[PDB]
Parts: sequence; structure tokens; C-alpha cells
Amino acid sequence: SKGEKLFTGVVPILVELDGDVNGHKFSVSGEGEGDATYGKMSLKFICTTGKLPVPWPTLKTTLMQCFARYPDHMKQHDFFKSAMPEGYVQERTIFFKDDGNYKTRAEVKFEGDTLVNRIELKGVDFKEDGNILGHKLEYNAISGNANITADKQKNGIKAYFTIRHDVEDGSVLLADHYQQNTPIGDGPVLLPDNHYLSTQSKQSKDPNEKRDHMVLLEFVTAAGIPL
Repeated sequence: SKGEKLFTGVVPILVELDGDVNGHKFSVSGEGEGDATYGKMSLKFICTTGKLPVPWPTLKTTLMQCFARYPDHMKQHDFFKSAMPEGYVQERTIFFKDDGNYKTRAEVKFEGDTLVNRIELKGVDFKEDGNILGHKLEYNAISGNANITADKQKNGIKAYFTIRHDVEDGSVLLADHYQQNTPIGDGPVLLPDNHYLSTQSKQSKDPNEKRDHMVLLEFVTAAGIPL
């Protein structure tokens, strides 16, 4: 594969999410730019249906690991770019401790020069008086590691990690992520040695934006193999 050559410059990003959580339906759209040379994504997401019925932080991991910076010595472990431009399917289950779960399915692919992330999200067994449907989570930055492993049987990768969401009562809401990625195309892909993606995030608002929205500046770096 020569998928990595598609990311050497600034790439426009389009995101589309259709969600249903305990029957509360919503849509999100997002745009921005990825600059994988520096591991960077600059993004803005809008709830297109009015008020988001779950907190923005709970959707962040769902709303493009193809934009990670793999250091030169780790290039042979970058499944995400190797699958381009045909793309990959990303599936997760996210278990919120003592609350419901999200089941997600996404297709991440190029549509001409645009990297498009099209997502379906289904959430069930949430508590209406809980920290999620009750909107009791802090609007702050999520940072941390995604652990990546080869899935030889599916010619893809699996990932796992736990996000710690701050609750406005000073407690923490744990969100256990289980991830599977499979190439959409039939061509060759890179199957990695074990490693992780480290994300640094800055979360903000646009003071001119009336719509329910999220602004992110993300930097994502591959790590866990020396040299």
C-alpha cells in the first residue's frame, strides 16, 4: 500500500453521525482539517437536530486514527493509512460503568480529496436520571492512550482503552472501549506489532456559534515501540 502518501499534506475532514440513545434520535455533522505529519486534527462538530441528548464528551471517541503521527521507525505499524483510500470499517462497543452502552459502526474513507467518517451509533440501557442523559459530565479535554493489536483473522486491528469522564460531582465515569477495524478494500494492508496511540486534546466553544457544538484541537502520536 501507498495509502500513507495521501496524508503528507492538509486533508479536509467530513464527519456525519446518526445516533439513537434510549430512543432519543440526533444527528451530528463535523468538518475540519487533518495534518497527520504533526498528528493534528482541527475540528468543529454541530448537532444538526437541536439539543444533543447525551454529553459531547461521550461522543468524542466516536467522532479518525488515520491522522495519527507514526514516527518513521513505526511506519510499518500504521494499519489506518495502509487501508486508504478504500478505507476501513471501525466498530466499537462502549460500556459506561453503571449505565448504558454505545454500539458504533463507522466507514472511514476518501471521497475524492476529503476524508469522510460516516457513523451510526445505538445506545441502550441508559438511566434518564444518570450522569449521561442527565447532562452531569464536565465539558473538558479527554487525553490518553488507545492500545492497538493486530487481528490477523480479520486482516485488521483491534483496540481497547478506558476513558475516565469527569462528573460535575467530582466522581469519574468509566467508559470501557472495545474496537475492531477491518479494511473495506481487498488490497494489502499493514498489520501492526502491539503499540498505542497517545491523544492530547483541547476542547472549546465558538462564541459566535448559536448551535449546540464542540471545537477540538487534537494531536495523536503512535508510541510504545522504541528507537
